[PDB]
Amino acid sequence: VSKYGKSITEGVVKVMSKMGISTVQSYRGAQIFEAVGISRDVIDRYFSGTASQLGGIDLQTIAEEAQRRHREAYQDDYSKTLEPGSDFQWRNGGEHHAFNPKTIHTLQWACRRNDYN
Amino acid sequence: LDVLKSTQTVIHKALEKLGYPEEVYELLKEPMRLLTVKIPVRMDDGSVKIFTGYRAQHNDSVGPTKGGIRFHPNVTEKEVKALSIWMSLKCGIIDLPYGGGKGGIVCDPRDMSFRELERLSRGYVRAISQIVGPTKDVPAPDVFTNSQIMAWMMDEYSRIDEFNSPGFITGKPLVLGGSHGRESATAKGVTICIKEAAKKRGIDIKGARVVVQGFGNAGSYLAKFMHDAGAKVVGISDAYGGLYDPEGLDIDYLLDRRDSFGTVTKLFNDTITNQELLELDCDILVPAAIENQITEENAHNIRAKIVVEAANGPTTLEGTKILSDRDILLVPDVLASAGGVTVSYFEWVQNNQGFYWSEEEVEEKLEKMMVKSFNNIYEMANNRRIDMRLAAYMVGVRKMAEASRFRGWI
Amino acid sequence: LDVLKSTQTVIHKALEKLGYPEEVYELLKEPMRLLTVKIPVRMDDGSVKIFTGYRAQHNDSVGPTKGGIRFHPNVTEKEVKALSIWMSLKCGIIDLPYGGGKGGIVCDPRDMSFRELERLSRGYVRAISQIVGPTKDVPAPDVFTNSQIMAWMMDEYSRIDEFNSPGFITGKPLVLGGSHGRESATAKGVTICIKEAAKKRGIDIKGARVVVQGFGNAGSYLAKFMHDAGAKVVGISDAYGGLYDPEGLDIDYLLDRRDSFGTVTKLFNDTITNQELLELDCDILVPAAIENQITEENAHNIRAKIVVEAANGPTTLEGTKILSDRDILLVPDVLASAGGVTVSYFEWVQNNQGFYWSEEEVEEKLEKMMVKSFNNIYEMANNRRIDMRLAAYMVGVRKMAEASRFRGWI
Amino acid sequence: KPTGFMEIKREKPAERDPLTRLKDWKEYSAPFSEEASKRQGARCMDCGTPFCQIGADINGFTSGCPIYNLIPEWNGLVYRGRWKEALERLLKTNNFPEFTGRVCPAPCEGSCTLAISDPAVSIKNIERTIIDKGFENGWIQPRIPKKRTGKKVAIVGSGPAGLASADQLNQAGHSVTVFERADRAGGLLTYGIPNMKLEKGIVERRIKLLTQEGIDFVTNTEIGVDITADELKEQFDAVILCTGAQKQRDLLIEGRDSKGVHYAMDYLTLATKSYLDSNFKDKQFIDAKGKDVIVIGGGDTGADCVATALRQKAKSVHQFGKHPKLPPARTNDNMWPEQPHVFTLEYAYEEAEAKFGRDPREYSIQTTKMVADKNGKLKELHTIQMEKVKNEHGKYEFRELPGTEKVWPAQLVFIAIGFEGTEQPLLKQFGVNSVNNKISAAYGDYQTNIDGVFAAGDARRGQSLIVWAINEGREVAREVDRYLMGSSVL
Ligand SMILES: Cc1cc2nc3c(=O)[nH]c(=O)nc-3n(C[C@H](O)[C@H](O)[C@H](O)COP(=O)(O)OP(=O)(O)OC[C@H]3O[C@@H](n4cnc5c(N)ncnc54)[C@H](O)[C@@H]3O)c2cc1C
Ligand code: SF4
Ligand code: SF4
Repeated sequence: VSKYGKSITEGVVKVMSKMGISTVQSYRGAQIFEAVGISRDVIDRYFSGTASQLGGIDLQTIAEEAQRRHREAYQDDYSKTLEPGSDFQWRNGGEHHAFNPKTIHTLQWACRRNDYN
Repeated sequence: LDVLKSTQTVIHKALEKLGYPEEVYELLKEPMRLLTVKIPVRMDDGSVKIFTGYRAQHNDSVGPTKGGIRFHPNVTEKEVKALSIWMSLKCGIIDLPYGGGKGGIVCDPRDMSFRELERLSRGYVRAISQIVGPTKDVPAPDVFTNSQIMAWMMDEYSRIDEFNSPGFITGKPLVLGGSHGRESATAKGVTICIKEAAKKRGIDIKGARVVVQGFGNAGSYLAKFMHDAGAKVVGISDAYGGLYDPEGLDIDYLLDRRDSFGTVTKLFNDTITNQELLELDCDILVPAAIENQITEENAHNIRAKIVVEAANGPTTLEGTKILSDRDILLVPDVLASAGGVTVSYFEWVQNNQGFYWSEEEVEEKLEKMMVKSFNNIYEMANNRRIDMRLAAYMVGVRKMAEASRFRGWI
Repeated sequence: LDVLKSTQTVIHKALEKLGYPEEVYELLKEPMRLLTVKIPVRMDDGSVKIFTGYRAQHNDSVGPTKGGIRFHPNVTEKEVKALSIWMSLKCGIIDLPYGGGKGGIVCDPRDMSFRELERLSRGYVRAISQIVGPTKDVPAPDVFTNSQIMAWMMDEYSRIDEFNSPGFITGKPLVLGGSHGRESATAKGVTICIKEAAKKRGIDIKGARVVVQGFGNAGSYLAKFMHDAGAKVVGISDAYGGLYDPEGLDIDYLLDRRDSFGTVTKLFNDTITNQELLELDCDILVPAAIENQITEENAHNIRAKIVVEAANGPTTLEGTKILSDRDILLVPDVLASAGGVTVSYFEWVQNNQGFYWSEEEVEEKLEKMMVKSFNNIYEMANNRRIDMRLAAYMVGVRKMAEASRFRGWI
Repeated sequence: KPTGFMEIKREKPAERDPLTRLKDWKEYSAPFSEEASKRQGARCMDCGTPFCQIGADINGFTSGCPIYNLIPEWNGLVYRGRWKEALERLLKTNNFPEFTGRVCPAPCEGSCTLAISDPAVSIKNIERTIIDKGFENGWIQPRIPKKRTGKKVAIVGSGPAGLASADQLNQAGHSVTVFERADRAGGLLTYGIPNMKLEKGIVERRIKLLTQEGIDFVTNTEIGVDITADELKEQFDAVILCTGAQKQRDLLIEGRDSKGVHYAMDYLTLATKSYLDSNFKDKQFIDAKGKDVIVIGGGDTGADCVATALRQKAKSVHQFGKHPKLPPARTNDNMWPEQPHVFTLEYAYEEAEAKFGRDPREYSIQTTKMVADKNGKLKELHTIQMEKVKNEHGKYEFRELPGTEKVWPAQLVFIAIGFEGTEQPLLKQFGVNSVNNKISAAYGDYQTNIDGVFAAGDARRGQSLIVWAINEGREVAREVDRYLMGSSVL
């Protein structure tokens, strides 16, 4: 527990150092995030001061997403295991990635053969 | 599960060593008055849940009884009786006019709210007001309990008795009539005990190497007192690690930077685990941290000449035997951690007298009591070839048994 | 072992039938104040043995508590709590201002001596004097207890309170301020109950055939009262057998020849066992003898229209079900054997008032109370399609639960 | 810092010696010991974007474990030494480890990242070791799903796909029944695959576990003439058609009428049934102890036929195949993302080479056959050499060499050159439509023309592997669960 707390504090300090705010007290008020995909109305209502370009999803969509996740997780009536993540690695059936094995080996084969098709 | 049986066994051993008959053991094995009550309570939502209460008076031959109160959700009758006997042993060791006792409530302060705790305490007093009074019982602060609960209890007992009784309950706020130094009592007690132990063993306090693992209020105040006295601190530890410096650690700076929790370790610096901290060279070691730390594996690695168990039973029987064989002085926790009881007694005396002492007077009286008790137990433990834990238990039981014999219950 | 669980289950059933929430069950399942004490005692030889005491107050919302005291060597906390709840049910059924309770001591009156019993009782009162008083508790006679012990207890409470309190304890000797008819209370209660049951079921009391197995004081007085009323007795039994005569048995002669024990069987004459006695033709059957007599085998053989369980649970659940199916009125023991409690209450009222009534006044008041209670329970049991035992338990718990709800503990 | 892939050299478990492999009908290999298994598991380098899990058709050949085994995860767990967790992770996805480990040809071994110029990690052997140790320790116990809703699915066919679908449906909570013609359930796993590969004790144990779950198999029900499709539909809501693919193509060449020519499937089924019945003492099988044996049609079927003939102690065995002998290493037109085509030398061939001293040779390739002999039994077989040549537009063509005619003595002959779709038009009681004897359906959404009829396994896949069958069974189980109850996570 102590090591996890220390590591998380070190990470928070690193994130602070990324921006340049050297005080947690200052960063606390500071809103240094840029929502990517949140509607302008929602940003003005709840995240005033945050920068958003494309607007995006709404409160109803966020609620629907949360409810879907909660319902699936509390259903979970088939197995006692956590599905494998796909944030930092590719696992079949997981989150799609730009460089999947299909694309990788197709590109390699085409490049090595000099074939255009 | 084994707490009551262990308490009974140690009491039996002490009585056997004293040589009194088995009647005293028969009388003292069990508390003489155990009360179980049910406290109605109203929640914020309006629903009513019933909390189970407890109260035990181990003995009152010496005089008025005393005991703490823990809002621990796993409090049971066996634990309550064991704690009552333990508090009686503390009182006997310190030579107070208290008999001993303990109370408790089955609840969860975590999910409980502020007003709900207020109502809970008030219902508890309304429930047990009959067998509780200035000459019968005296609550005191304990686990999940503090000055606000003490003040509510005092206010209600004033209401029910129709006259002010500040001496009814100890551990009150300063404005309500509390006693100064209520927070540094344990630190002062351990400071006196370490000083006297060093004097008796010949270790000069000036320049003595000290290690204090566990840097709560007790650890912080103990370090400050050691620095003021002159002894150098060569180790501190907390929930986030520890440090090490053979030539001091600037206790003034450490206390200045001390936060609310007492955490002191740096952020981007490696720390030393308590397991390796225990092995560091030092004259006196002061485990005031999680229990069950000194065991067989580290018994051969310990190096301190004096070990003070400020915590509650941090060691085990095997470690105690190994230390005794190695001839390392082991201060019993019963005597190490009696500062709280002593300051509570002083607070009660101040309330009864109606006049409040000062910090210097409290300091002098507390150190006098502690040095006298430690000298008595040390003399008895050297007169009889036994362990200091056995000497402490024997001395504590002596007063209770002898007072019972005078009063003629046996 | 199962007494406490059975009591809790029947209480739960009664509360469920009433329809109150589960909070009343949570509060009433367990007595609100159980005290365990140790009583020092000096024997004739000079040695000291410690007796374990007990005391339980099931509830005091209605008013002052009440309970007996048994010097039974196997008394335990479970039995004490069960008896406290049972006494509370009795008080609720009879509609008294009592809440309920019970005390006891772990000892053996057999090997105990006279002066030693005196000292034992006196030490018991000195032990539990704090939570016992005219507005808090009221001891009463019970198993292995009688007028001499009541008188000693009264004398000591007078000593400790410094003023006379004859109403402190019931069941005292006549000269000390007792109440007349203390010995025939159970007989009078069962006489009223049998009369009312016969009236309600249409069985004419004049010429009614009656069987009374168990010829102690209760049986003797019941037979005498039946003979005075007009009903003929066609069977009696005791520890040495029984008799049988369809046209009377000269109850006057039987009572005249009655010995100290109540044995009446001849010497050189064959007798009838209780098993065959139960089967004899009769209108009303009154088992006042060893428990566990009416069972499945004799349920089909029983022939009486009205069965009164003057004893404590002489029947079983299977027998009760069979009798209910056969449509045989079954008087609950709780109502059958409440004469002792009623006369004790009258004695307490007389002491509190300071003026003593007469036999006729006690007779009239007792019969009025008994007839009113029996009529109320009969009406409720006919309004709700249930067994009379369930009706008795329900009526008894109604008053306690409703008083608690008024007083706001829930 | 894992470095096993270069600091360790791939090894193999303790195999029974070939010279004694021909006497006892038992498993010819054993799993790794603890230390060896840990060392082999350490080789895998926590491979990011693993190529052992793609499981998709690539250039006409499979690559990666189709059932998506969490290969990196349980390899890491095997290395770490926690075995119950590895078993749990394996059983999360796979349902028949005891068959997949000791049957599957392991395309995952052939195609992964570490297979670039170096031996691959023994995924198959690690899986087999995990499952065998789990079974030995008895951690596997029936699940007995508490929840159950009255329904009825009547899976048909006891093959691996049918068993997987039945297990998934039973875990879902729908009662199922398995209709099978053969005496014992299992399908190919019982009779087709040899005792060598799959000792039937393990199959029987797994079927008993399924019965304990409550599958409630029914035997000797060809669900054709015996039971009509209309009654089956009326009595059961859905039907998972795991009908199998057992029709084998025949060589339309003159001379294939004389007695002696036999089918590989029928011969293997007869031999396995005889062994399971009375240790082949019933004398109701095909014997070749004193006769020559020739098998036509290379592949797993040919290997199994050769092994069975060798165990029957035939005097001589020769395997024939048109495809030219494979090269000894990767070629220009073959790459590691694709399943390799290197010389394999699996079981039943090294054993033949070792045992045969007079003729220590095998793999007679580049010629299949033509018109055989006549006059009762087979006396001789004619053969001619063919070579793969480019024609038209660089298209492969088979042209015979006129001067390479040869004669071989053959009295018993087997044909295992391939297989066809399901047994159609025999099972025309339903309205399903077939294109090339295979019932028509697409990967996912197996709902065919008639409601409640779902394709599965080789019936729609043509010829595939047990892992493919298991994947199809799981997917069709999910599809039918969604069709019935609408919502189902898996
Ligand atoms: C290493 C390896 C080796 C292999 N070796 C062989 C081999 O030697 N021979 C071979 O043929 N395949 C072999 N295969 C292929 C494999 O056995 C099959 O592709 C697959 O197992 C069959 O799947 P299935 O679910 O259709 O099982 P199947 O057994 O095909 O399922 C059909 C089941 O239903 C029964 N059935 C038949 N007709 C009907 C009907 N009308 N109604 C109801 N039930 C019916 C069948 O008898 C059978 O029990 C091998 C595969 C691998 C990976
Ligand atoms: S089933 Fe086959 S491909 Fe999948 S992991 Fe096992 S051996 Fe490899
Ligand atoms: S088998 Fe190959 S792709 Fe799979 S985890 Fe190991 S190195 Fe990576």
